[PDB]
Amino acid sequence: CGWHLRDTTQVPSTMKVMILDSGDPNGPLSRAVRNQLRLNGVELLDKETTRKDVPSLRLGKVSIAKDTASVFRNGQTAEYQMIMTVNATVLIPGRDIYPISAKVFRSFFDNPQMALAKDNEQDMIVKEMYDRAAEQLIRKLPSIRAADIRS
Amino acid sequence: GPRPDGWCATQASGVCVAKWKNGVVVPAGEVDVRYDGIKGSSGSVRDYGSKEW
Amino acid sequence: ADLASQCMLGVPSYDRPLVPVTINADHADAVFTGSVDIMQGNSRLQADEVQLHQKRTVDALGNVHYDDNQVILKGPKGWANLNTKDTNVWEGDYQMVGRQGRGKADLMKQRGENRYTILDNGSFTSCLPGSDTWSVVGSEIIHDREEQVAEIWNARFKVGPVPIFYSPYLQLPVGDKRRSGFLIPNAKYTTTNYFEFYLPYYWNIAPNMDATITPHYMHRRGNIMWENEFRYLSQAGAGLMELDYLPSDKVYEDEHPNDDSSRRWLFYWNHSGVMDQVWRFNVDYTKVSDPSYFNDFDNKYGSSTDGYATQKFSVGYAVQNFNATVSTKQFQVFSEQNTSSYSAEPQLDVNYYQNDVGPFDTRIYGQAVHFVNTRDDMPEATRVHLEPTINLPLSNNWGSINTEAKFLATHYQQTNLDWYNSRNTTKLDESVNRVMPQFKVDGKMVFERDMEMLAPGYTQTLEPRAQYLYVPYRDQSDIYNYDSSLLQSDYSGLFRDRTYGGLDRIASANQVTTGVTSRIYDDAAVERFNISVGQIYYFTESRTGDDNITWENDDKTGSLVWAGDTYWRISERWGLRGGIQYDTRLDNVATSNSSIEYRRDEDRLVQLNYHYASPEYIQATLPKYYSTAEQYKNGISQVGAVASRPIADRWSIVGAYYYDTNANKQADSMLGVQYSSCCYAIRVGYERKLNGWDNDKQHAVYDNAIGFNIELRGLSSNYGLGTQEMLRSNILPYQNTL
Amino acid sequence: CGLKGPLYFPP
Ligand SMILES: *C[C@@H](COC(=O)CCCCCCCCCCCCCCC)OC(=O)CCCCCCCCCCCCCCC
Ligand SMILES: *C(=O)CCCCCCCCCCCCCCC
Repeated sequence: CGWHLRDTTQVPSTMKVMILDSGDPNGPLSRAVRNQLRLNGVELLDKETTRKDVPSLRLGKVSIAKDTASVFRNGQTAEYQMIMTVNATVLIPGRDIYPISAKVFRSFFDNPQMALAKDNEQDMIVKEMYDRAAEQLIRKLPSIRAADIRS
Repeated sequence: GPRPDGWCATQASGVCVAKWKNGVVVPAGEVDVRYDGIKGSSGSVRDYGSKEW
Repeated sequence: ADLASQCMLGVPSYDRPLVPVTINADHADAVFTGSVDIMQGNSRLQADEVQLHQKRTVDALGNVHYDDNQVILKGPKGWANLNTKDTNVWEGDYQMVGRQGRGKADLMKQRGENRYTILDNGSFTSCLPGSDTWSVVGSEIIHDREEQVAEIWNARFKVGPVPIFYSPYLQLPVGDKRRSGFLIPNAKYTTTNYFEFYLPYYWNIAPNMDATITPHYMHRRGNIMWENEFRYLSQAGAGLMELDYLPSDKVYEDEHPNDDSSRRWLFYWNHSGVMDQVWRFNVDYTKVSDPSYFNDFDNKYGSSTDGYATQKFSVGYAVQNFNATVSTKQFQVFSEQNTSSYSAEPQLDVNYYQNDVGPFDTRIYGQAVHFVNTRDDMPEATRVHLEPTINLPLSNNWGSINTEAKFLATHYQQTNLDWYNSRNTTKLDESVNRVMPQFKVDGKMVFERDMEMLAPGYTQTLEPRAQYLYVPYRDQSDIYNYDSSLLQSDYSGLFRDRTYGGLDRIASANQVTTGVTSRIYDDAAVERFNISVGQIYYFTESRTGDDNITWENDDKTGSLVWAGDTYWRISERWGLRGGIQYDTRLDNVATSNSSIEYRRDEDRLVQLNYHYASPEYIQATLPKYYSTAEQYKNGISQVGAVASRPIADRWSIVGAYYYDTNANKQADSMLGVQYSSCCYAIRVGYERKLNGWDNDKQHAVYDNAIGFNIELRGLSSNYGLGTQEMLRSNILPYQNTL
Repeated sequence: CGLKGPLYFPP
């Protein structure tokens, strides 16, 4: 048992004060990302601040696609494969920009007899995918810190 | 000009297609979504590349 | 050595820098001879006999070679004016600089600011020299570099030496700018609907709107269906409208001869945008003429496949701490069974968040909805919901625990209960009040270890997670189930605080959830591997009052739900995924899936996947008709394979094969080949798919289909092999799972 | 022959 408690925070020490930049600040993804950064302890700053020495996380395009995954014995679709792709870039002030991405997979069984109930279930799936893709973007920050050191 | 610089005056299909520059709104993106086909008993659309300038 | 490089090898390039009359002759109305070179701007004139006239104009005779940053000219006679920036070169040939166009002519003129290329009795082709695959020789051709077109008068399209087409006027989009004209036509033969043909026509109305009219001629029905599309980009967002209209159907008149008219139409409207960062407009509307529209124009055999059309509108207003939305949601069911459905008309959602109320976080959620059924006998009700919340999040470097309290209050007002009550035992109530709190505790930890024994510089984590949820029991048998459905439990779904998606069924919970995740990071802090295993332990039975799910075991308490995940990223090209879901009340595995993929680039990829769904899972969730029909009751168990490989960098073979191991019969099979060249491209496709069930004989029926495309190349900056468009041309489309 | 492409706001 060579294990030990984690001694370093998930967000690197150089990104403990960050600027959240997004074109849809009131949207569902920006709220999910802003919620994750609160948990880790990041002190988010306004875009129009006087600080020019803090990294900025610019949130980009979000795409959700739904397709057929498998079918019954008469050709009717059985389950839908939903995929969400999120793009973002982190602008270290002076050094470079480091693009990151997150991809989330979900499955969804349709039932035409309960059509209103499956729309609320499908709305719940998409809301949870914004939370999964918001976590994957945070986990890609320590790789940006290590890439910055090497370059 | 009411709103500040960079304010996304219009976002379409996940990308911003117009932003305030200085007191005026200027186009800053493009949208390319086309009709895909029938997804069982309904329509659908497909994104053939939408980006921000 | 890809197709972009091969077609650019024969393309001339400009060598001089991009920015005055310097002559250079052996023997200098001054007449020059021997070998000349006239440089004015970026242009150059080469000849062996050039003389001035002055007043400044030049006259070149013999082996004239005009050079520019846009075109190249060759001919035995030349004439130019050094002030008007014009050139007149007689019979010879021209070739574009930096792109692929070329051709011959009899009188080629350069005009104002070197923008026009006026042609008399000339030809235009996009192939490389020495090919002559096709040409568009016409009486007069005009090339302009600004609008990027090639207008041709008295054009005669030719394939080889055969003038297969004639037209008074014609335009070719030599560039990338949008232009209205005919798009790529399709040909298709199917074993069900027979020969078909598409003739798209583009229309460029404005920079922010366009249309496309596509006459689709189906041979079996003996009429043309007009597929219309209108795209727009307004300040409120971007959307499109689709209107397909078939004036008369000869097949439909046989199936339904009593109807006065046999017209078929479909309207689809999709909108999505945000205005001023606050207003959020969304539309997703679908309407059709008859219930058998989606069976006919989908190559479906009989009226057995179920489905519905979604007709939703929404208008919202979002701020950093508040958002309110009004939306109506309606549906149209297309099954042979009961087609009654409910619709929310309208629904109001209100949210309010206020963080930093001390050490707590505050949230409020409200909703007011109205339910109506298509039938006049089913009940209708109005529901009002309030849901205040409070958090207390605590965290440090190695762990975090969050404690949440919530309150749920709902009110119902149900009418039209006379028919339902008169033939059911559990009567519904006019007014229902359902108030019940909720308490949840969540905890996490993270460990680390330096796994230098296996790999140098790697690290591994271990993230145990636990949760406790308590919801009291309120009887909900006197509330009709309007929009509540059972939810699936993947690994991350084990920690969800709801069992049904909706507000009509809220099952009591008294349980503890446990899980663990183990990730492996390499020396660049890049995650490669992660695996998760979880479970739910129920201390008391979860009762929702109704309790009408067909389980297999009479199990109520204990470890009843399990789930897992896997994602190995072996290399930049390889990638493996997994997931399993086990339920003890099903005494079987509910659902499972896997996938392994290699993908060197866009063109080259191999993928193997698997999908499972137990017979008991179909029985528990899907309706009672899915547990007895031979086409539903066996569940899902299929193996898929997708591959792609280009040969000689111009060909591209694509295949797919999905196989249902329960019945030992295939479900889908595809094979596409496209040959991409410098000035044309041909695609051929095949697909065999399930398209219905034969009740009389009790076996499924298939639908073959073979297509044929053709395209012109070199006019635009396109050199793709079409692999990604062939991979998504089957009912089970390719999805990048890397 | 035409060329379908993305939409944009007028300049
Ligand atoms: C420009 C695009 C699509 O254009 C087309 O090819 C579609 C057809 C164009 C003409 C439609 C007919 C309606 C026109 C109304 C006006 C008519 C005026 C008449 C006045 C007298 O090009 C493409 O993308 C497709 C490539 C074209 C392929 C052409 C066939 C190639 C193979 C030919 C082999 C021999 C065929 C012998 C036929 C007789
Ligand atoms: C391209 O989509 C059509 C060319 C320009 C349309 C305006 C003139 C209509 C008649 C054109 C003849 C159709 C043949 C097009 C070239 C194959």
